[PDB]
Amino acid sequence: KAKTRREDRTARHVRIRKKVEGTPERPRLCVFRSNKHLYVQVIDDSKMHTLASASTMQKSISEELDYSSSPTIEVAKKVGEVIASACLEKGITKVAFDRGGYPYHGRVKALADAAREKGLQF
Amino acid sequence: AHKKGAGSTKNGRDSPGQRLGVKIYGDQVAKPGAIIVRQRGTKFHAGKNVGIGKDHTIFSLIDGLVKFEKFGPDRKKISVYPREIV
Amino acid sequence: MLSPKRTRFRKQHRGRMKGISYRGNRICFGRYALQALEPAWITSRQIEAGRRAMTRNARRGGKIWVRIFPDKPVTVRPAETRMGSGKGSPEYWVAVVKPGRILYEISGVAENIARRAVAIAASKMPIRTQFIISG
Amino acid sequence: MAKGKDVRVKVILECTGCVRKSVNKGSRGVSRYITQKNRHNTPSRLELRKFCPYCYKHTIHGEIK
RNA sequence: UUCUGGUGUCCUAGGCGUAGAGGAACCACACCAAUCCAUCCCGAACUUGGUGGUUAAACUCUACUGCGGUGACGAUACUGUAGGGGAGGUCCUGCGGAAAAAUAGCUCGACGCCAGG
RNA sequence: CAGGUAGACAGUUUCUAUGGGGCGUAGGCCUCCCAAAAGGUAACGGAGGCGUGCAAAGGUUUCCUCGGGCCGGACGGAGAUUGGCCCUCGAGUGCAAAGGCAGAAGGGAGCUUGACUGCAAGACCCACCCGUCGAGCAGGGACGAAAGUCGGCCUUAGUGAUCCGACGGUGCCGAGUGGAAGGGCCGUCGCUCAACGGAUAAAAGUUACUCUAGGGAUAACAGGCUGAUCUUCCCCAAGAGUUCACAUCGACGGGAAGGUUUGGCACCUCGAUGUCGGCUCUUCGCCACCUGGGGCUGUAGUAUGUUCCAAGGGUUGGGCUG
RNA sequence: GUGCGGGCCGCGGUACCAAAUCGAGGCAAACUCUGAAUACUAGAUAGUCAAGGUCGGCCAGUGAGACGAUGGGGGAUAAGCUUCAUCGUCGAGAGGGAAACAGCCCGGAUCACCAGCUAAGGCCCCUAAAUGACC
Repeated sequence: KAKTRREDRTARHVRIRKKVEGTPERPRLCVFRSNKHLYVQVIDDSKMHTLASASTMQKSISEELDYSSSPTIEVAKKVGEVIASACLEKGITKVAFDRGGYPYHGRVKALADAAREKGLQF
Repeated sequence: AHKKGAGSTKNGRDSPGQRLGVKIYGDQVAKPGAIIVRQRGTKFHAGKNVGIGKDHTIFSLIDGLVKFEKFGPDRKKISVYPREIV
Repeated sequence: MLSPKRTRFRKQHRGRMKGISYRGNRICFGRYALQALEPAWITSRQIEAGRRAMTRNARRGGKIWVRIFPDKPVTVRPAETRMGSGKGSPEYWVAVVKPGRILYEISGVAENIARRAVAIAASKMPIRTQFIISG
Repeated sequence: MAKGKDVRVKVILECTGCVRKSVNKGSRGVSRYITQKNRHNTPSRLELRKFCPYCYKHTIHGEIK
């Protein structure tokens, strides 16, 4: 009948912020959790490309229990550390804090903290 | 004192509302456009709040000053021909 | 080029009849029609004296349609000097009748009866009128 | 006081720091450096705001009890 | 190459409506909830621990040209410059530029980085 | 010495803008349009507001995001609380208005309160004064995990210098020295000083007794331009005229001529051109009332109505009033 | 056309007397989802113009200008009327032409010269110049 415009979710959770835009794009940290696992990514800027991308499953390859729980907070810090380290070896710590939907202590509280264990400090 | 009675409005106005500099130019850290005061800060020219398509300048000069509503605010940095030696 | 309106905060500037650009309608309602050649300030006492005359020679027949409407007010100076702007309702109100636009429309009748009907209606109009048909 | 064309007065007070001075004036009818304006009539009384005066930085401020 | 998730370059040829269809490898519902935390009322939404079932809805695709939108050629309006007419108060001519509406037609996007089958 | 009375006397003020003056109105700032697509740009030209509000509608963090309508429900019979659907600047923004805004300044809550001091590259806006914006730096804080924000309130008005003075701070100075008074510097307050870039701490009128310096760029009589109104003529035309539209007249409207009316303009004259009327004596033109020559006639005749050509000529004596 | 309600008998019904909405046809300085010329700002280049453009200093003058074309407010889009913007002229430059009219048009005067060619406007006579040719 009549076309209606509705601002999408990722357009009201206060995703994009000002200041950080001092650079064409701020080094955000994709710390989103699915409905079973959690995926982390240190997406770069400018146009695209990233430094290092890790997941809950990928960790299982290095050294982790097979049928081990993932949603557990214990895995959070594990997913935040696996993505780290190598990310720094790629050049230099270029990750910031970006997350809209997790009430501070969200399943990302350990993801951001894990970065403070490899070198990233703010 | 304050007057009242049969009469229309009065007193003229002038902001003014023009545009300083323009695309492709050594836009110094002054204030391009600025149709309205209270314009926030912007480390570049402008290019938003209008038809599709972003504007860009060939040369910049440490931050700038453009309107808050029209043309702006701040996002990506633009500066053709890197201002560097060698 | 006027029709019964309704009360409102009507009281603005005069205006200015520009090029034929705007006006340029055609023949939609009614078989034949009638257009103008030059813009002007048509008052209400002209359209009414022309509409009733359009059916005055008919009486109980087809239907009359008006694809026009006045807007531009009309302020006139009483007799004194010029201290301010006019009222806007001393005599009446008008609009702009630029050429190319359609005015009166007649249908549901013969060609002759619909021909003489527009004749008298054209006499009531201060500006010259052009008679057309269709196509 | 009752507002209107008769006898009005700008309700402008001050805010002197606790046992201190500077960034504020003290007289019969004078205002501080920040020149604060209360409402008087509207439920107010007892004003205070930690401000940074001359000596050191940040204190208490807020005179006229 | 196909499919899926997050984030961009482009923002209604990329929108909406309708119909069909797919996955418990991925994503959504969903199960549980004495807790960290949230709900000025309900864990509906956030959030936390996780069998089963589902993937209806939502979302991601496909098909279908109702509703939007994109958009020629020609003509017309207007206009700079240089002139000529003129009773509606405008208009014409040489020359340059020349859209809006409308018509044929296009069209129900196309891609970039990374990760998981 | 001093409190009243005290223009009887003396010294002055009593604005301007204003297509004459005067009366009225209007004489800052803020919004839109006229400014004819960069700004700027007139006129008592077209519509509305301000001389503030606010311990917070301030900042920050997180979160929440309409109007209206339809279908339903105890207290509903058009709107009120609830649930679902359509939910699209067509809501809400402290107050006028334009623009802008749902990455929200919108709305709610906690913590707080930069409604920060000292400076500030580079620029806008004005003749000047003045006004506005502003990254970053130095000394200290608030909020969030953090990045990070805030130097007032979505923005634009909510205002006004100088001088005289009150008071605090500052051992700056302080005329013999040491102090002090005073002054200087830092900070703040007093003036519908609006006729508000505000001449005074404090000031209204007449002048037909008028005077002087100037001009019609500023009026009155009049000429001129122009001329809606006025006068005359003409077009279409329902009707009146018994019937029949136009012998006569003719509603609702329209197009012109002429130009003596009422006005505007106030272009040439206030180193001036004496106003009206009457009287004396005329000149010209015309849509000439009478005389003459004609058409129509709801014109029988005698007399009239209307229209066309034509003015050659002629065209009154008194009561009352200037 | 559809259609809450509401007028006249009063529930079948009824001329749009009349709100939203769908289709069709218009008006607006303060409407305008779209959208010229042109003006203006800025970066290079070829020439042209005997630095014209800019800063500082000494002496000025002038602030009631008028008119025509063009784009708009006032007046009836009435005035060589009035009030703004822009260009040109007069005003601080004649002359040629419009009979005679400074402001309209052409062209814009160091000077002499019984020296020619042109612009605007014209070519029967009066003041020079075609009663020239063809339709």
